[PDB]
Amino acid sequence: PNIINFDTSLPTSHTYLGADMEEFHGRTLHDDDSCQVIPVLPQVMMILIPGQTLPLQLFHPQEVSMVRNLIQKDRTFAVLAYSNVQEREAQFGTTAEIYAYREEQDFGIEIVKVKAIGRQRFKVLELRTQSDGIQQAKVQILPECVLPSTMSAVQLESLNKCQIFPCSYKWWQKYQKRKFHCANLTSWPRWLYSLYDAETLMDRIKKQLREWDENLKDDSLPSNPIDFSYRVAACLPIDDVLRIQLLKIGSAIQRLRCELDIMNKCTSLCCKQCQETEITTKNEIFSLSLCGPMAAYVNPHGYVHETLTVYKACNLNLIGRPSTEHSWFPGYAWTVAQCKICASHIGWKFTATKKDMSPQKFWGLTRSALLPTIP
Amino acid sequence: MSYNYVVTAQKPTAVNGCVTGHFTSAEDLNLLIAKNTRLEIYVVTAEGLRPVKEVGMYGKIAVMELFRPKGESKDLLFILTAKYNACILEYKQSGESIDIITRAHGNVQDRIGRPSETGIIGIIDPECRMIGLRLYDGLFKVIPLDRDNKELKAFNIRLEELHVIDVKFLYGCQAPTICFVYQDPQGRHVKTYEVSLREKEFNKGPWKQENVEAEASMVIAVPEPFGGAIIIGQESITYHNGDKYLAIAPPIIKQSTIVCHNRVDPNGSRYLLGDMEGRLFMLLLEKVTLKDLRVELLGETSIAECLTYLDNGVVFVGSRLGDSQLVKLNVDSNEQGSYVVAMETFTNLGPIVDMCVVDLERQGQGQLVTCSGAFKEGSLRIIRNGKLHIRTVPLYESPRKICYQEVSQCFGVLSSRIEVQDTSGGTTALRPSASTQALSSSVSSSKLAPHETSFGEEVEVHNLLIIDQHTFEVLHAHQFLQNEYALSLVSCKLGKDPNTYFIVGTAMVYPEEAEPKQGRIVVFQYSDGKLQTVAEKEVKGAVYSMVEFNGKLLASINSTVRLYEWTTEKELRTECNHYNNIMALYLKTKGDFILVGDLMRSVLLLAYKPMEGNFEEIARDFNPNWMSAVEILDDDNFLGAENAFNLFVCQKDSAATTDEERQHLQEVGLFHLGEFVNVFCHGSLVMQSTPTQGSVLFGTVNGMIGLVTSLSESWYNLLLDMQNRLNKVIKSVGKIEHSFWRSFHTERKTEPATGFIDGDLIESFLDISRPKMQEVVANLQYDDGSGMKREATADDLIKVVEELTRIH
Amino acid sequence: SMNPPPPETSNPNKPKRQTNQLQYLLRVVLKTLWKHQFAWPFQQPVDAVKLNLPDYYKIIKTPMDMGTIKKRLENNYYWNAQECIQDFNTMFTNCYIYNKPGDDIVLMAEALEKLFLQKINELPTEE
Ligand SMILES: [Zn+2]
Repeated sequence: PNIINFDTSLPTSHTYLGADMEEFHGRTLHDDDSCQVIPVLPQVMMILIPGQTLPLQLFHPQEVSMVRNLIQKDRTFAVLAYSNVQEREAQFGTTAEIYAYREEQDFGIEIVKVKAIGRQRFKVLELRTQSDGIQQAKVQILPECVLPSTMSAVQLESLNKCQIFPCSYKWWQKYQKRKFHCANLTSWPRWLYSLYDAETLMDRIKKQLREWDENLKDDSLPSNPIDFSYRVAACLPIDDVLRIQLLKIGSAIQRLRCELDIMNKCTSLCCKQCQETEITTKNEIFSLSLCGPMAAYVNPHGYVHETLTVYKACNLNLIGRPSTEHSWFPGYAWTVAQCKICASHIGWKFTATKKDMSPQKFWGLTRSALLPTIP
Repeated sequence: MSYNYVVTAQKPTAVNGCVTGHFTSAEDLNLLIAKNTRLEIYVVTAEGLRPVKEVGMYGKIAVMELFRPKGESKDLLFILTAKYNACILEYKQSGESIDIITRAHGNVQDRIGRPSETGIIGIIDPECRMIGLRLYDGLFKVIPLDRDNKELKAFNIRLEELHVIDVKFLYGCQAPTICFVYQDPQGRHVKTYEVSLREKEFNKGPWKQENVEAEASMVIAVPEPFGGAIIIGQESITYHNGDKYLAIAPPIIKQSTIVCHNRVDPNGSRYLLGDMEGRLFMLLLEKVTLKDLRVELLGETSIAECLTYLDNGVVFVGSRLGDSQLVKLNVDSNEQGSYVVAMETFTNLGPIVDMCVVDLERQGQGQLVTCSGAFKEGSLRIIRNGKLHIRTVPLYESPRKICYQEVSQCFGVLSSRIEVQDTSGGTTALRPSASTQALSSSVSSSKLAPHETSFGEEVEVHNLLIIDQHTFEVLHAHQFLQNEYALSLVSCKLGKDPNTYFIVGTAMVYPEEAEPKQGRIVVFQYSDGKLQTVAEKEVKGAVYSMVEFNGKLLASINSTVRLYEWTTEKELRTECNHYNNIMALYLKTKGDFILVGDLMRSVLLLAYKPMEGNFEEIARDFNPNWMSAVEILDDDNFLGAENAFNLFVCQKDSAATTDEERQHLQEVGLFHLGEFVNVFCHGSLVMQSTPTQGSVLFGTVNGMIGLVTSLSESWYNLLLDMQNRLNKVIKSVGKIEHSFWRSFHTERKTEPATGFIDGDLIESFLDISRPKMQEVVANLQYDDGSGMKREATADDLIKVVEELTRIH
Repeated sequence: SMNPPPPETSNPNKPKRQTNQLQYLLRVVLKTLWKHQFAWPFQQPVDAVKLNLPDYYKIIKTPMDMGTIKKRLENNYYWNAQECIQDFNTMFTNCYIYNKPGDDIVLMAEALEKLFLQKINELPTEE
């Protein structure tokens, strides 16, 4: 725990990707249910979530050519969500809009580093590999199911003038009693419709997030339920099938409900290979980055790891000396961490360089090697 | 693939609006009442009311106002529907043939726009210069009232104030001016804007923006010679008019928030006000300009949805929660200190929250026992056909569930009342209700809270009432534990036990725990005039539903469905479980098939395997929409009601073709009802060679009751063609398309009504004239029952419709 | 099977001299290829036991890595620049032989070889 003087903005900039990139201020958004023909990247094996920052390093000449093509066009590519990762099956996915690129010369081979951001969910209609080797995808955009307030269907026309509202636990009971009055007309009570109210679910998630992220809910967290649900899903350390199940959800109410179910149920994080080897707990999770405790980063090899930052970890051997080369958190040296039983790569132990920093040491675990566990 | 038939057995009796004007004649005084999808016109006489006309529109009346532009002889009626169908109608009478004509009609639904939280707000300028509509946030629609505007064309104006509470057209102005109340990060304010028809824009009002009460809600436009606006909230009734600023704060209104109002004197000297609990206050204005405001307590009426002053001191009170009232206002109070005397009472069945069917009097003659009303207007309603005889048993507390037990000749009814924190310590009621005036009342014994109580806040207390079937006395009133909410109720015999029991499911609800993690299942027996607790079982969640399942107890507990056996030691023993992705709110059964339903339309059909001793998933469907009630029609059909007053029917395929497609429930039936269905239940009200198979009644929020039954393919096709031919010949009130009315309409998508026959349209065939009958039957020959094509005359379809009317 | 010993970096019987070409190869070529981000698979000999490649040293008869070249430059083992250039090219060829053309490591090796050959044309002559 302790306190922090690190400045949580540097992790989101991905300063390790060379100098200042060519940032773009535009944005392209397709229509709902509209079909598009989008190119897919071959080496990307991540399940992308809207709003999630995605850095990438591509050196293959085919990849660099496709990157140039996209830079000259609408700057949008498709990231597949693989259900079976080995056979290249894809039923769902998320698009990503490139917002920074950097091709580097005075370098061995021609390489390009790109910062993109997930945009819109989609269903995979057709996958066809071209003669080039790169594969295109005919794709249908999936819309956001924004359902209205459940009381609007049973609202009394006399009470229409009461539906606007000018120690925190009494204000929420006042809210529940005033907004869901007409619930007496149905077969269900007010507290039941309080479980399907996006604002109450958002407040409960804000409560569970003030444990990890010390930033206030004033400016950091969005106010829209869909943006809030996606931001929460971006930093939920779960395994791949759970992330796919969460991505299938259309109604943001159901998304927030499932996220609260996960946050209340799963408490321990174990090794995905061991299944019975506790690595850490939900308590030790803290946010070193603005986007949350768990964000996507890229290594020199070009692989993408979703690093979750925790204060303490258990049952981890440390391999090798610390190193500062290509460190995702400047001012910290990483050290490879393996499971104490199966020796699988769990993450890295980041120790501070300067002795006046805080925290002096923390852990960054990759999501793909973790497994949620309830007692 | 659905082949269903829905009919209205009882029209909606709930009142959602009432006005007074001169609609039929310039000398007659007319009272217009809106019952959702019904319009009732009356003439005010010295005795009371004289029924002149009742019409049925193809839309839920959201706004209803009378007005008279300079040039006409009598008033016209502006009407808006929930689907944004606007129209202006006139009354026309020639001898005995009355027909409501359509002066102007049109759709005003925007292409883009988020519907506002305050809903549809429609106002009319006094001098009849324009109509202002407030539908979406930050957009004020204006419909000019010139003689050439028969399309009802309109234009939008931009609002810098996004969160508008209420708005009124002010009297006594050269230009049409609106005065509204809004909110911003600073607080709540009131402001005025002048609407320009030349520039189609806003101009600075006559008086600037003032800061007002934090809970300022209602706005009242005061007519001449006064002018200005009155702002009413929870603690203050203020008045603004240019330089005039007058604020009062009487403590008599602090107990309950005022909701509706009406004008008494045309010049604006006296006003009636109704609050939530049902009280009626009088707001007096003292005179060229205002001198002071005064608020007196007139007395206790029904929980008013709307109010209107007739004449000679007679006032009509339209109540959706309770019965409609006509009351008298005396000059001198009576003995208890109340200026109110009830003149007449009209029945109101809304809101129906549960019901059942019993063979009370005759055997075979079904009768419907329903829970209706809420708070002091709650009651039981016994309905039988003779239009429909309805007996009322008042309860003065809110009923929630009900079931019938034959061997005991009585009913079990879950009920809830409101109490307040005692000055010392404990609770005290507001009125003596059924649970506090029973011949015997008990409390249960605990078998298992920090930051206790507050300063006089409301709390709900739940009871189980055993009520005789002959006398309807509250025989017993068993009170449940503190902070315990009763949800389900079933009367059944279980296992090899000959005793019949009342089983209740309850949840331990706390403020801090949003999701209840604690609940009970209790089993009572009633005999010899006393209730004893036979069995108790603790569970780790809310018992949302319970069902009699072939002699066992099928109970839902949050995200779990469990089966209980009845042991020889009279206990509840778990046999098997099933852990779902959703929380099981709705539970139904037929044979071994089990239906599970979530609030967001998540449906799951399971099957009990008797040789395995476990549950198995048969099918499931996930489509997000707010539900309200579910029902199993037959082995393959499943009916349900969802958001925007819509019904739907899903189907499964037993044989089917592929392992993947066998686990899907197709969306085969869709229909727009106009009513929020709260309860489905099998039964029929007619004495038991019939085209229909099955019978499921359903109760609604606005007091409407309906019946659904399946059909055959040929009969469905014939009735659909009949519906088309009848739409092409019948003149609609307001000129609204029937298919547009019955179209499954949400704000996200709109599709036509498939797999459903609107029984009201098929019934209206008998009302029209014989030439129109010959019009409809002309060139029919859609009979596909024999195998070829059989013709159809007028008498054939007359007899067909008569037999279709002989099912309710 | 198991690992072989690394190539010897020091040899007291071998002479020690610091020519212009070798000090250039140490201070420029090796330094440039060292701080390159694609250098991580070549900064040490191939640990065939960990990577589970039993057939690497069966195919690669002459191993070589950039760490061995660095330890040979620091200990003055090199007599002329031709031996250091041959060591670099032998490392590149050993990387090319074992893997398939089109793998990630092959493209990284091609990158490093291109940078080495573009830094090797600027060869200063002996003082
Ligand atoms: Zn492990």
